[PDB]
Amino acid sequence: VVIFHFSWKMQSDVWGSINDQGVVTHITGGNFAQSSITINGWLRDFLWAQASQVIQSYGSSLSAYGLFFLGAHF
Amino acid sequence: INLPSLFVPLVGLLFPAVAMASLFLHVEKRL
Amino acid sequence: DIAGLTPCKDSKQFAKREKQSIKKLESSLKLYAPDSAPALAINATIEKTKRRFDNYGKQGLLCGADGLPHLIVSGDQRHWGEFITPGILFLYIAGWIGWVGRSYLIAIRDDKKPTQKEIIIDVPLATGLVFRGFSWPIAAYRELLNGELVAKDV
Amino acid sequence: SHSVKIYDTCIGCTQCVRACPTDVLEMIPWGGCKAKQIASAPRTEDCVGCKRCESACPTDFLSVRVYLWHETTRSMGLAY
Amino acid sequence: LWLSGMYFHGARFSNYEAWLNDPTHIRPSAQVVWPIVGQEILNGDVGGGFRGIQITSGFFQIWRASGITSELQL
Amino acid sequence: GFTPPELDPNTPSPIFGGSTGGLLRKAQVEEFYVITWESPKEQIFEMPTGGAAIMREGPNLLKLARKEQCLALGTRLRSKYKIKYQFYRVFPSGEVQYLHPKDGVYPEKVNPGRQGVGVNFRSIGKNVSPIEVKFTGKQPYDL
Amino acid sequence: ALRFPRFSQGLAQDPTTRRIWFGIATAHDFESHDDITEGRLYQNIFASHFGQLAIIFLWTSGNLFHVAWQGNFEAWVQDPLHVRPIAHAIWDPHFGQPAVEAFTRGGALGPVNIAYSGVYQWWYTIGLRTNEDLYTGAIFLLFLSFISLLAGWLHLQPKWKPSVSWFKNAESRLNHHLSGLFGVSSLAWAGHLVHVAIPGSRGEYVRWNNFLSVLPHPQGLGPLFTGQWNLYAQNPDSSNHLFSTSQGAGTAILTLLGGFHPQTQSLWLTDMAHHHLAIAILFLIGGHMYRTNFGIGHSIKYILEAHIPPGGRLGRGHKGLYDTINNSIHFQLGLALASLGVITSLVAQHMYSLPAYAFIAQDFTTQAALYTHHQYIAGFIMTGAFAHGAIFFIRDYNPEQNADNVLARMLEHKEAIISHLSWASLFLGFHTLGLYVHNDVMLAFGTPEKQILIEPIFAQWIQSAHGKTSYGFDVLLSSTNSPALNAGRSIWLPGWLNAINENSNSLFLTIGPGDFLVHHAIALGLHTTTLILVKGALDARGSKLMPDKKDFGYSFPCDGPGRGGTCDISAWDAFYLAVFWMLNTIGWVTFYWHWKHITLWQGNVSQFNESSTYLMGWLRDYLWLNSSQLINGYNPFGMNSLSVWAWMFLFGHLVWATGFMFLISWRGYWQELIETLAWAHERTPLANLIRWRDKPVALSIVQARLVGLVHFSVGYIFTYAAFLIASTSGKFG
Amino acid sequence: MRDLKTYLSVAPVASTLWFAALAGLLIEINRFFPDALTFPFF
Ligand code: CLA
Ligand code: CLA
Ligand code: CLA
Ligand code: CLA
Ligand code: CLA
Ligand SMILES: CC1=C(/C=C/C(C)=C/C=C/C(C)=C/C=C/C=C(C)/C=C/C=C(C)/C=C/C2=C(C)CCCC2(C)C)C(C)(C)CCC1
Ligand code: SF4
Ligand code: SF4
Ligand code: SF4
Ligand SMILES: [Ca+2]
Repeated sequence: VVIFHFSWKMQSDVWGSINDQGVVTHITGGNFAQSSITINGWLRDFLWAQASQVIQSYGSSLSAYGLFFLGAHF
Repeated sequence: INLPSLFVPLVGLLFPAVAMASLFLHVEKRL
Repeated sequence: DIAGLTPCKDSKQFAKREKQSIKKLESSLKLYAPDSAPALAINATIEKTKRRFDNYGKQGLLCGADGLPHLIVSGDQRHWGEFITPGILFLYIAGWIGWVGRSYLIAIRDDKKPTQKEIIIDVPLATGLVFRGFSWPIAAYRELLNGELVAKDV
Repeated sequence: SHSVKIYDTCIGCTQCVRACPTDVLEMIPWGGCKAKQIASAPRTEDCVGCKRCESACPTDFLSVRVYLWHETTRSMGLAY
Repeated sequence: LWLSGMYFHGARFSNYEAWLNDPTHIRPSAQVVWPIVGQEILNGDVGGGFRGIQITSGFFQIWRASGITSELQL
Repeated sequence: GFTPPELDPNTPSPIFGGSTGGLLRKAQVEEFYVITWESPKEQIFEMPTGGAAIMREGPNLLKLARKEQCLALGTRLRSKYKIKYQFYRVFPSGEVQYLHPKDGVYPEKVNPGRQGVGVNFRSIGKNVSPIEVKFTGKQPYDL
Repeated sequence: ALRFPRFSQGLAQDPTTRRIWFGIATAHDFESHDDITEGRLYQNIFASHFGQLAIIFLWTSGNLFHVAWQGNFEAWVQDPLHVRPIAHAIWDPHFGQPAVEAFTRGGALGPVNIAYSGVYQWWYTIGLRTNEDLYTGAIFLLFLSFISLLAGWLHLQPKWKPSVSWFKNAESRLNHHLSGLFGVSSLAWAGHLVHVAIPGSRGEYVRWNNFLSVLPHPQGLGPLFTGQWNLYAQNPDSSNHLFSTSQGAGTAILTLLGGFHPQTQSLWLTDMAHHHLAIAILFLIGGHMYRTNFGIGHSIKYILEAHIPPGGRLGRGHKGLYDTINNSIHFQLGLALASLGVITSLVAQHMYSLPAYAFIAQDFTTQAALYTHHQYIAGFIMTGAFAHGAIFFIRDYNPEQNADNVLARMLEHKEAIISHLSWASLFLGFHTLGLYVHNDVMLAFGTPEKQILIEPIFAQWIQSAHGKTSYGFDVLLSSTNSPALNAGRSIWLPGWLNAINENSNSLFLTIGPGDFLVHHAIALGLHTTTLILVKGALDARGSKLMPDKKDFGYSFPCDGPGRGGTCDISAWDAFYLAVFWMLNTIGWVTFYWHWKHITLWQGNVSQFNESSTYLMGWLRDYLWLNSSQLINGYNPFGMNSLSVWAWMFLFGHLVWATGFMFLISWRGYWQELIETLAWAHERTPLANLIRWRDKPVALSIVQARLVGLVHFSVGYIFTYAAFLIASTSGKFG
Repeated sequence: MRDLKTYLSVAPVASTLWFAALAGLLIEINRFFPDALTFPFF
């Protein structure tokens, strides 16, 4: 729970890309302040949303991470 | 007059109260 | 053909897959020096991929609607290379392994401290025994006929 | 109250008696072995069903058997 | 032994100097794989004329903060 | 035939500081146990419920809420130290009941005054099938 | 007695909360009750059977009444394809305004539930048209269940209770149940189909007030007795026929076409009438086998004892089996449960491929729900059959009366059976998992053509032998000069071959390598579950680790920590372990079915055909992909009608997870925690004034295994049902 | 030496050396005859 909290909060309110005006687009547009308050938000906005990267890893150089995902489930 | 308006509270609130009170009373003391 | 599949060499989806595969690797080769270590490695695997597709085409595999080489195991003689001759090879190797192990177990069963020779292998005895697996089929056949393969009394 | 039985294969080693937490078993005279002793269970109303006695029996199969049965507050080892 | 392995891999099978030239475009990676069964796909494009497995140990940052500029020092 | 020792109240009890592992309501309403030993000297011993207590030189009488706890303390007293102990069971009546050692000699030592209770004169493999005692209140082992 | 429970004295004297728990969980174990005889046992069984019948009838009439009262039936019969059927109304004071607006569907005046039981299509197929029909039906069923209760009471007094001699009369009971319970019932159903349903599917409304005024056929009952039965098929419904209209209708009442109804995509009603008539004739003729008061017929015992092979390969054959079956109730229950479970999953497999109800093939999520429901029920029934086999072997098995017959010889070579079951399951598991992992690695390295796809050529060959023409095998029924194809070419083969070679239905779907791999997963599941259950049954009477297990009962904690440790050594523990594998295998089965059909219903079968051969495909393209609407049932931007499933979906995840507690954490831990809780309560002011009456104890060992299994399975069922209904209901296709 | 020969034949070390040899053999075989879905010689 601690590392999930850290990862979501960082990808939602700190990390992201800055631009020319100083407009900061975060990895997730502050979706932690409104979606993390119910368990459906954790299952949908965190796991289901963030989980897509690893599922599509196959066929690229991050394929080993997909393989380890499935093997660890096993 | 709306029949659910009466039977859903009674069967969902009253009936379990009565039944559980009675069944506790029956199970939890010596004859 | 068999199960509605078509000879990969004459299929269109099988070719399309080959060209698509080869296409992406070529892209990886680009943006680097034309004759660099990474570029040379990418070239090598491109040639390897072309060889694999041509080898599949040559061996007469069956391709479905996805262009993937399906394997027939019904026993059709046009396809023994897919399952049955590798199966005979496997059965030979596995009988080798099992027979050598059984031979060893029987040979060490007569000492006072037989567990000593199980946690610590007698490698001289093992190397004397390994090569009987070569003839394991004949030995096992004659042991069954003799009636000494299966323990009576049990 | 659990039910403890002693069978005539008992060699009268007495290891089980020395194992029981609640003093259920005992050693009594007999004539069917070389120790002239056999295990008795005169106080099974105090047996907690721990079955330490069975793990201490060196016979095969066991000579001391504990059949768990109706529970008492003595049988359940409850201090409240 | 583990530390020496890390330093040697950073010396020999790394893109540490390329990363040192341009830190925020090159991805650090100090492990390559042998092309045996097609696993060389794991040798992804980490930039810098280098193909390997992007590492997350943060070792490049330590080596840069210590002043290590060549692979002779590693 | 070994008149059991009678419990002597006014016998002191070990020096303890108190614990939350002592007696409870069950000792008030159903029963509790009392163990006694005699202590060649004043020493420290681990309590079967909490920490450490000091047994007094002279009679020691300790009240426990479980017979198993008493036997544990008795074993520890008997083999770590070399001390002979006896324990009783007390009911809310004011009755006491000498419990152990029942006939003066420890049960690991055979005594010629004991009868056999729950002994079967056959090997455990000769119990009848449950089908043989179906619909009668008996158990195949109780036979 | 003098306390709950009274059927048990040992539990009534238990001063702990256990007495309550166990008091509930042994209420129907009549053989372990105090003062039990055989007469009491049999009479109690009879009475509770009557009670179960009453419950069933009350349940089905509740369904009918609610569909009639708060339902959608009259509107639904007008346009079965473009209106959703309503199950019942919702009244929930916890609902919010947007939820009220979101759940009001189907043209209702308030929040309602959409029915997925398929009762609308069933009742529409058999003849019900108006709400008055459903009201009469519900009233009749209330009447029937009241009479069931009355009979259950009447057969419990003296003055009417039967003797155990009566209950063991097997020949007459079989005679009646075959000829009467199965035969006359099926005959009567054929009568209803011919008199009410077939006319109802042609415009006419035959009811009680006029059915003596209507001929089912223009030449009623003439053909039947004159022998000219063909006249009852001389004019079938033309293939351009709207279901409950007379446009394109015929007059035939019995026929054998084999295809589907073109508009409804279901079986012809006249075909079902003919089928029930035929099997009624078969049951009636076959129910005159066994001997009763009339001096003719068979004696089951003699047939059993006469079937012993010379040469003695079967020992004493079936000598003594009649008495061990007739006297053992658990043997009878095991046989009944086995047959019932097999035919239950047969129902599940036949109802999706050969639909019987009109417009149910086009309601996709009704199909999915029905299939999954019946398959899970069949799995539970199979596990129960094996559990009662084990219970029989413990309680009712008599070794010396069964000397050397088939039962004893089963018991005496149990090692060979168990070892070979284990070999088969090891082989299947090793190789199925290995092929799946090989494929997964091949696709992770970006090389699709390096996969080990095996064409399911035997199943494809069988499909060819049924008439399918997509693999080009040219066998029976897809040959052209075969005797098989020529012999039925005029009766049912036209319709059959037309339906099977159509690829928009589910009759013999096209299969590929993914089907091969998943079928072998299914085979492994079956073999491992049967390994666990058979090992539990054949080892129930004792093993080498505990040779005297039989006198410990069916269910017990363990045999202490001695001899190495004997946790989960009961046969009950074997059942407990096998339920996990049953759940897992039925999960594989239903996952396979749902994905194949959900890709077929979208016209995207290549999506399955290609991504089903590696497990990342199953995870991503099936689980993660089809779960978006469900988890979006409610979000920070509002909720929709799927919210109730989105909630239940998480519910099933919670329940499942807490089932892990009772399965991982063990009794000792909890017992000591409870004892310190008891100290705390007794020691605190203003609350020690209140005293419990049973000393709180941690759950038993077996009780905890049971509770954990119940939680696990409930969570399982609920989350999968939520996902299935929400993913099919969301796309509605 | 004699005892070193003994220890080098204890079960874990014997099996790791055996499996390393087997791995080397299989690796080289598939390095010479790569991407083999069948037996194409006879
Ligand atoms: C097993 C059949 C069954 C089932 C599952 C339901 C289920 C439901 N009914 Mg219902 N009902 C039934 C039969 C059934 N009914 C019958 C036969 C009648 C008489 C024709 C009614 C008349 C009825 C009315 C008038 C209403 C409901 C309502 C409801 C819903 C609210 C829950 C409730 O208030 O309880 C049901 C309330 C009742 C008064 C039911 C009493 C009649 C049955 C026979 C009682 C049986 C009790 C029995 C002793 C226990 C059986 C054992 C077993 C079920 C555990 C609910 C979905 C309410 C609703 O519409 O929700 C929106 C509503 O107002 N029902
Ligand atoms: C994903 C979880 C999982 C897996 C993989 C298995 C797998 C297996 N179960 Mg099991 N089971 C599970 C969960 C699982 N179970 C759960 C939750 C329960 C409920 C408690 C059970 C209860 C249960 C029972 C009661 C039984 C089994 C049995 C079996 C075996 C069946 C035989 C077989 O299929 O051949 C093999 C299948 C495999 C999947 C093995 C694959 C593993 C490969 C070999 C790894 C290869 C190692 C590789 C070289 C690298 C290793 C890494 C390195 C660090 C060493 C099998 C090994 C039955 C049995 O024993 O069979 C005789 C048995 O009776 N299971
Ligand atoms: C016609 C079907 C049938 C019949 C008549 C019986 C009859 C019997 N079974 Mg049996 N059984 C069956 C099917 C059947 N079973 C099936 C299908 C299974 C597989 C699941 C089992 C597995 C089974 C086992 C393992 C055992 C029995 C036992 C028994 C005997 C005592 C049962 C009892 O009173 O316990 C009391 C009744 C209960 C404890 C039920 C209460 C708890 C249930 C399981 C929870 C219900 C789920 C939950 C409430 C619903 C979800 C909640 C909500 C959120 C939806 C009894 C003679 C027991 C026995 O004594 O053997 C001789 C025994 O141990 N059965
Ligand atoms: C012709 C005489 C006759 C008839 C009609 C019956 C009828 C019945 N007996 Mg009885 N019996 C008889 C003679 C008869 N018996 C005699 C002479 C004896 C003395 C030996 C007995 C002794 C006896 C005992 C001891 C018991 C019965 C029981 C039963 C009931 C069985 C349980 C049940 O209802 O399941 C229903 C069965 C069916 C509907 C037919 C089976 C259908 C199969 C399984 C599948 C159908 C598939 C099809 C697609 C279904 C469509 C589904 C769709 C519509 C939704 C049943 C109503 C049991 C009972 O009383 O329960 C209360 C029972 O305990 N009988
Ligand atoms: C999701 C599964 C799950 C859940 C819900 C729990 C829940 C709990 N665990 Mg547990 N645990 C689990 C898995 C789970 N565990 C597993 C898998 C293991 C194995 C490692 C353990 C091992 C474990 C240990 C060793 C211990 C616990 C303890 C506890 C309790 C902590 C005290 C507490 O939180 O109070 C609050 C209760 C909750 C937070 C549960 C949810 C409450 C719901 C949301 C309230 C709803 C009320 C509702 C209105 C009820 C009315 C409904 C009506 C129809 C009747 C708690 C009830 C500890 C304990 O006992 O505490 C003293 C303890 O020591 N757990
Ligand atoms: C434990 C136990 C028990 C139980 C058991 C069981 C549970 C069993 C089962 C089983 C099962 C579950 C079985 C199944 C089966 C089936 C079968 C065996 C089948 C079949 C069939 C056939 C032969 C077919 C044929 C055909 C036809 C007819 C036509 C078409 C073609 C075909 C080929 C398909 C008891 C109590 C008894 C006793 C004790 C022990
Ligand atoms: S179960 Fe425990 S208390 Fe009872 S006799 Fe055995 S060891 Fe002693
Ligand atoms: S341990 Fe077993 S054999 Fe020895 S005395 Fe006790 S019961 Fe008898
Ligand atoms: S189930 Fe519990 S008491 Fe029984 S052997 Fe296992 S750990 Fe011990
Ligand atoms: Ca079709």
